[PDB]
Amino acid sequence: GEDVLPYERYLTPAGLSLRKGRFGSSDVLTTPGGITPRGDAARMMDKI
Amino acid sequence: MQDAITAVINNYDVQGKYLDGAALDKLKAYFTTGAVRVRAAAVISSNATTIIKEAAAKALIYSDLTRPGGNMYTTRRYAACIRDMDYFLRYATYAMLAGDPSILDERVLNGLKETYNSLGVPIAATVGGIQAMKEVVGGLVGPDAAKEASIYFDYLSSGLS
Amino acid sequence: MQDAITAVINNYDVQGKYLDGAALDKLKAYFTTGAVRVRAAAVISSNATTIIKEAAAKALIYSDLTRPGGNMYTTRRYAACIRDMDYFLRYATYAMLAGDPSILDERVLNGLKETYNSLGVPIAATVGGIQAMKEVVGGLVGPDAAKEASIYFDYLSSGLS
Amino acid sequence: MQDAITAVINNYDVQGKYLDGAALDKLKAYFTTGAVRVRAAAVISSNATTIIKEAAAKALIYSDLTRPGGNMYTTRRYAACIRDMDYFLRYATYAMLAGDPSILDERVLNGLKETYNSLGVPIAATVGGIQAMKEVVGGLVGPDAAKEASIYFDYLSSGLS
Amino acid sequence: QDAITAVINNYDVQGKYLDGAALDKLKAYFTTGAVRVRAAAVISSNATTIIKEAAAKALIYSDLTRPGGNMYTTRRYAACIRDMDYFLRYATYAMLAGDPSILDERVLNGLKETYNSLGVPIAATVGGIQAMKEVVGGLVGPDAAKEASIYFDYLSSGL
Amino acid sequence: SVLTKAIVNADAEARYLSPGELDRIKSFVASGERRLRIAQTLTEARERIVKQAGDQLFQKRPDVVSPGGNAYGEKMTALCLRDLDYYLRLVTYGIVAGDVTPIEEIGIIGVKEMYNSLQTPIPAVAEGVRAMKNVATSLLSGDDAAEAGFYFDYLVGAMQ
Amino acid sequence: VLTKAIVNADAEARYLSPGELDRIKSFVASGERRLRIAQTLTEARERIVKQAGDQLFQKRPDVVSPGGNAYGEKMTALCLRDLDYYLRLVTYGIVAGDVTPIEEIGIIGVKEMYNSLQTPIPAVAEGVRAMKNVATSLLSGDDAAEAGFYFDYLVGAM
Amino acid sequence: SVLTKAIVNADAEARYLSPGELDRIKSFVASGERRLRIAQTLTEARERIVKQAGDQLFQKRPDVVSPGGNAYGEKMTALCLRDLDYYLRLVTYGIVAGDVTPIEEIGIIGVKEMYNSLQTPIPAVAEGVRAMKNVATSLLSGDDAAEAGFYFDYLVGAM
Amino acid sequence: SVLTKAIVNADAEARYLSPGELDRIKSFVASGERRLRIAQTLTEARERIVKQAGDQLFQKRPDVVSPGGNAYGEKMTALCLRDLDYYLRLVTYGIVAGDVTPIEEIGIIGVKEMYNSLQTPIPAVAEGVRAMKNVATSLLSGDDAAEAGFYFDYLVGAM
Amino acid sequence: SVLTKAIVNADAEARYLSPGELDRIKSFVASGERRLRIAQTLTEARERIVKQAGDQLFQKRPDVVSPGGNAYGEKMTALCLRDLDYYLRLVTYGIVAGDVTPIEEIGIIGVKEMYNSLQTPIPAVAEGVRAMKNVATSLLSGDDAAEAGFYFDYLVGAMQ
Ligand SMILES: *[C@H](C)[C@H]1/C(=C/c2[nH]c(/C=C3N=C(/C=C4\NC(=O)C(CC)=C4C)C(C)=C\3CCC(=O)O)c(CCC(=O)O)c2C)NC(=O)[C@@H]1C
Ligand SMILES: *[C@H](C)[C@H]1/C(=C/c2[nH]c(/C=C3N=C(/C=C4\NC(=O)C(CC)=C4C)C(C)=C\3CCC(=O)O)c(CCC(=O)O)c2C)NC(=O)[C@@H]1C
Ligand SMILES: *[C@H](C)[C@H]1/C(=C/c2[nH]c(/C=C3N=C(/C=C4\NC(=O)C(CC)=C4C)C(C)=C\3CCC(=O)O)c(CCC(=O)O)c2C)NC(=O)[C@@H]1C
Ligand SMILES: *[C@H](C)[C@H]1/C(=C/c2[nH]c(/C=C3N=C(/C=C4\NC(=O)C(CC)=C4C)C(C)=C\3CCC(=O)O)c(CCC(=O)O)c2C)NC(=O)[C@@H]1C
Repeated sequence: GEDVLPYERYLTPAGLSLRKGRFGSSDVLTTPGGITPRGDAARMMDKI
Repeated sequence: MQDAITAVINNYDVQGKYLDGAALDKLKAYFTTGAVRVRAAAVISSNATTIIKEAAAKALIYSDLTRPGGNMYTTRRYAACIRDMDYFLRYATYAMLAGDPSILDERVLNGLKETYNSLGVPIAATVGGIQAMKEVVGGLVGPDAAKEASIYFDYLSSGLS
Repeated sequence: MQDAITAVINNYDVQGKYLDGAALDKLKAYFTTGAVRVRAAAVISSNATTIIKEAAAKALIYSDLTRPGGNMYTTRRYAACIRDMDYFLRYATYAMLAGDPSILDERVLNGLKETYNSLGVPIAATVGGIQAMKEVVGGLVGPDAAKEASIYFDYLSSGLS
Repeated sequence: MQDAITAVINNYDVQGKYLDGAALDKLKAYFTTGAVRVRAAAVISSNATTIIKEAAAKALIYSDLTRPGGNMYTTRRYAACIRDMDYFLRYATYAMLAGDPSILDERVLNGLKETYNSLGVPIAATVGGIQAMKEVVGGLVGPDAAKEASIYFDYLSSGLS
Repeated sequence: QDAITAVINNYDVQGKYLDGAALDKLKAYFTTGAVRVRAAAVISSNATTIIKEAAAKALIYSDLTRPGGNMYTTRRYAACIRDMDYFLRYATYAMLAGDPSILDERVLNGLKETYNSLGVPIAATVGGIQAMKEVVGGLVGPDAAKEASIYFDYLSSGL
Repeated sequence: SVLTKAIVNADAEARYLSPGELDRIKSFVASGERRLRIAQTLTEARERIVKQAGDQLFQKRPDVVSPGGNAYGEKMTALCLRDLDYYLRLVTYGIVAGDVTPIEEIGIIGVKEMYNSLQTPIPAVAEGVRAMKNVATSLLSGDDAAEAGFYFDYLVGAMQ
Repeated sequence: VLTKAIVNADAEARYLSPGELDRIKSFVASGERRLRIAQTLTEARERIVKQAGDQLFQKRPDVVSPGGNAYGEKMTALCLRDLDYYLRLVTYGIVAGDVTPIEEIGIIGVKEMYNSLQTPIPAVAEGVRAMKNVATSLLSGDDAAEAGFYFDYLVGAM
Repeated sequence: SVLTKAIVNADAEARYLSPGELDRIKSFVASGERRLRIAQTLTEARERIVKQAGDQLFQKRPDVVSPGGNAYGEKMTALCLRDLDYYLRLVTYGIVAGDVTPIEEIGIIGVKEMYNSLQTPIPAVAEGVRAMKNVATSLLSGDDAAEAGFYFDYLVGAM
Repeated sequence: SVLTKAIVNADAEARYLSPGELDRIKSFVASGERRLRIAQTLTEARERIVKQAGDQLFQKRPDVVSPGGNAYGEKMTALCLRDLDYYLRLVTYGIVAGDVTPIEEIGIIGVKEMYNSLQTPIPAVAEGVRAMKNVATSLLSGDDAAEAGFYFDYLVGAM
Repeated sequence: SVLTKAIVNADAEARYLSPGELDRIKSFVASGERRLRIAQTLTEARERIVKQAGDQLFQKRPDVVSPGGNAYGEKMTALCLRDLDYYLRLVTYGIVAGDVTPIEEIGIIGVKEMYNSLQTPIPAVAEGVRAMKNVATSLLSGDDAAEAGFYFDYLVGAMQ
């Protein structure tokens, strides 16, 4: 628009994996309506 | 993209053949189906916001996804997910009018898996959402339209999975 | 492949230099670390099945992946994923003994990203699994060994991503 | 990028937990270290040109690299190498202030190995230069600051190698 | 620029090192500073109301707002109140700074020409600025008002 | 956070941190200990703040907790309170960070869109945040309250 | 410092934040102390320059040698005058609380000016470092730290 | 190296390292420090070993340094000595590695072909290596010499 | 499915489909309608089949749902039942296909490896499938039951 | 503690501490640093020791965590684990003290009566303590384990 100088608007998926992927995905990729035991054992110790 | 009319034309053009009665019959077949399709498309456009709402309620929301640590947690992610849902709906509507699945391949399906994997978006949940939208859409459009609508939704689902 | 001892030798050979004290010191450093590494390797081999189990429990299983339409859905795919996990573990153990990351590059790392992208295996999830294995391994090996073990796991993770 | 304060916040946010004393302690630790870090950063900025000069003198110059047929031969290549050295120094300083290694991963470390391999720049020599800079920096910053500074330099070195 | 820098610049052209007399001028500014900060906080909190009151005094219930007037249509109305906000924000900046220069550099320069091309009425705008000044004077209180008034008047004279 | 912002500006300019920028970092680290206490106070009083704010909101807006209204019913009312709790947690994060950025990414971007799909009224949500601010201000000391107020105000400004 | 805060606000198009305002308040309180620090250096100015000059000439024999730029009475005076200029700028900086005053007068186009003169830039930097050491000794420790920052900036700039 | 060899066998079998294999690695790391000293000794004596061996070789084979012979002339004689030096460097590398593999890759594969193109007699080269062994053995202590001998013998066998 | 198998054999031989092969296809298409009904029956009774089989299994094997056992706890017990449901769905797929191949790809390849990592006992899983068969048999008519039995037996054999 | 015991005997006799008594005190102070480390180890591993022991106990005694059994239900199971945790804390106290007396006052006197009112089976409790011992022994080095074992054995002996 004549006053802003260009900046990086978009990037490709592989470019995005380069920057963020080191160390991969943190998370378990939770799903709706899944039976999961995750967190249960901690909750029991917190209770005890 | 391609549509049924253009598909016939393209097949003839590679042959170099002038349009013939057999070709005309295929075109005629599409023209009869067309009126139904247009009605279905108008229904979907008017109810688009609700369709997304209902589908999300059925699968996405009130779930671990929305809870902290879930992919759809935070406002930004929630908004992104519903935006994606809208895309799928709009493209399926386009495909239904066209009568061809090609547009889905050229715009939606191409590189989606890779994008999602980098993002960490869960594909199976997304597929679930698409299936939910299909069910809601089926009701609104009515039975004759539903069959046509369902194939495009299923095509998207199969591509993602 | 290459190992720490051979790496020093190769660097000297390209220079054409006879081995010198500075070079000898690097070799000596490796020799002290060696005993620890051997102990760590034996620990990992014995507990390999459990390490994989624990890591899967931490990241892979009880997820969208295992749910229908997920990459690790179906017995065949599940088995494949745990086979890949075992590969990573075995190679990391090899690298730890060697004291050099090269074997990982030559066997595991080269072409894996491309293979995975064609397959549609999610790289970030795989990386997550590798990181999980690292954590489990760290416990079993004990602290001195853990630092050494961690670098190779991290190397794999960085390569894949 | 991320900083220590934000890292704590983010970890809690995914859990959905309100900030707790253990979390507070980590934050408090950072706050004490902060003042030292700011002083160190100012020292590095003022002496940056010299730091690079000294490090180059220790490793890069008076070597085959600078001699014809070496990677850093020709003015253009020499200038490029010292520019790269400056980058590493500036980013390490940023990381030290931040208290987090993430910025290094996001900007410097991503794709560097691949770039260098295509260019034919020697990684081990580069690593050597980084280590040399660390030693020089350690002197100027003083002992308390040096420990903090060293970790980021080591992080860069590990990434490249 | 600012009062402190103004003193510095005057000394720099002379080439003189800073002296007690110069220090006294700086000290004078420092005493005024506390008052200014209080005034600025008052203005920021009441900014929306200040604009509302000033508009009520001059802009609204007028031909401007009626069809065929400059401030007719929502777009134009919104523009006019945005301009009013600019004047207020910059005056606040100037008051903290203790110097009118910022007004000249950002607000005042080229405004007349812009307004003439747009067909915005300058006299009405000036009226609005004066109205804002009166409202501001009340809120800030007397000591602050004198300081605040000069910057408002400066804007008005420029326009 | 303050520090992230400074680093980012430097990186864009491709320069080492400016003295002025460094000074702001120094100020922030000194402020941090005070900030931590303010955050701690709100965390401890979190349960009461939410409860009091909720009641105020429901009095201010009968409709939301009415058969027509979104909030009506136990399940729905819980969700409304959960939302208020979320925003409070975000505010605490903000205070320690010294910037609204942490708050902004988690809560303010796409908020309109999310609530519009839900059909929750945005102004009511804003009122609830305002209510929480008033409760929080009372527990906080005056200077502490002013700091906390800024973050609360931002939220209210973001949501309309 | 005040100018800096205003400028950031204007970019954001917002009124100054309370936190930003508080920093301004702190600065105005600090100013009186800052003035004293500046006053101290001004009084010791003549000696600081002289001592620094000697140190520089010892560190760099070449500059005051027949080949060197500094060599000869006229040239040596000019070199000392330059050191004096930089000291004056530093004092201005301390009172301002920002490097901007220093920066405009001394650090922009400095490379170009000295290259035309043919004066070696590193030697100039050493002279500033030398001045810092002398100045630090006269200043009290906390005062010295404040002064050091401005001195360091100059060295970094050059 | 010993370790590289063990890893490679395991990878081919696609199994974790066997206990026996691990034990050999342990033994090697213990031996290494002694091996380093043996290598260091030879490196220091390198210049003299080459010189002495060269003389012995030329006495053993007058022909090589004769107008017909390949070695004859200063340039050629230097090259022959350079070759002896190369082989000694390789032997030192071998001792530290604990395996002939490092030696083998650099020096023993394609050696016949290279020398046949050069027309250098392979048996004479072998004699030179034998000569170097004898000199090296004398400087080394008996047990050290035995270790060094194995690597020297391998070279002689290879050519 | 039957048809895929026939086509694949033809393609290997690089010939058009043999008359005998064609006849088998004809028989299969006639059988299909009956097969569809059998599958439909089991789908409708799916919920009860799983429930009944689960109870039988738990009675037969107390240990699996015991503190030591894998199945123990609500979460775990649900997962065990989910697995039984999965196998039932596979069986229905098999009946319509007329072949075990659909069943085999989804459920029987890598099953050992998966369960060994989980540490689930394979024999217990087999018992559950046997239990499901008995329940399914009762609801089905005798001839229908025999058809269904084959697929159930295959699963039991596979595990 | 050993020191308390010595002082008490002296006070009864109305005499200054005997050289023999003093010698025992000297031995104890030398031992203490080693004892502190042993205690520290168990404290760090406390959470895991309790968890592992609980599982073992429940495997050994299915009945206790069964509808009839006392331990059955989440609330009850937590209480059973809390009891195990209590006994572990007592054991650590014992090790630092160098005598069972601290353990004995808090845990072993009236234990039968308390559990009989509760109707908790005493033998099951003993098994749990035995289980904890085995876990604790594994983490401890052999000589450390022997020291820890004595205290664990005492508890088991006390409760039957
Ligand atoms: C001589 C007229 C002036 C002078 C020279 C000088 N050079 C160095 C060191 C180096 N010189 C180079 C320059 C080049 N390398 C290249 O690739 C090219 C183009 C092909 C050039 C011209 C290099 C690389 C070095 C670094 C060391 C090395 O050679 O590897 C020095 C020493 C620097 C030091 O302080 O160590 C000097 C003195 N110096 C003068 O003042 C003369 C006027
Ligand atoms: C009525 C539905 C609600 C209501 C209205 C209300 N409006 C005003 C004052 C003004 N409204 C306008 C609006 C317009 N100007 C335009 O150019 C357009 C588009 C073409 C519109 C819609 C304006 C400019 C004014 C200012 C008055 C003027 O003409 O100068 C008021 C008066 C407020 C006051 O006294 O300050 C009111 C009450 N208010 C309600 O509560 C109703 C729900
Ligand atoms: C309370 C003042 C108002 C209110 C709230 C309300 N919310 C929901 C449902 C949800 N709200 C959220 C919001 C968030 N999720 C996030 O990630 C963030 C940022 C951290 C927020 C703020 C979400 C995700 C949901 C969706 C359901 C879910 O829990 O997954 C409801 C009920 C759902 C519905 O509308 O049917 C309500 C009632 N309602 C009001 O009217 C109050 C003004
Ligand atoms: C029940 C008869 C037995 C039993 C089952 C059991 N399974 C799990 C966990 C999983 N089982 C599966 C199995 C499948 N996934 C597939 O893709 C297929 C084919 C379609 C099957 C059969 C999977 C993937 C899991 C992993 C968890 C997940 O869902 O992500 C458990 C619990 C696992 C654990 O050990 O924690 C159990 C208990 N266990 C028994 O003892 C019964 C005899």
